[PDB]
Amino acid sequence: CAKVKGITQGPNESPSAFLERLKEAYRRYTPY
Repeated sequence: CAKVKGITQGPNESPSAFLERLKEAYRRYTPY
């Protein structure tokens, strides 16, 4: 299905916007 991929990766950013709040915290206490 072409027109219904909204948003695919993350599923409406549902893991990604929580995992980005975790990655700015983990980069405050680990320098890459």
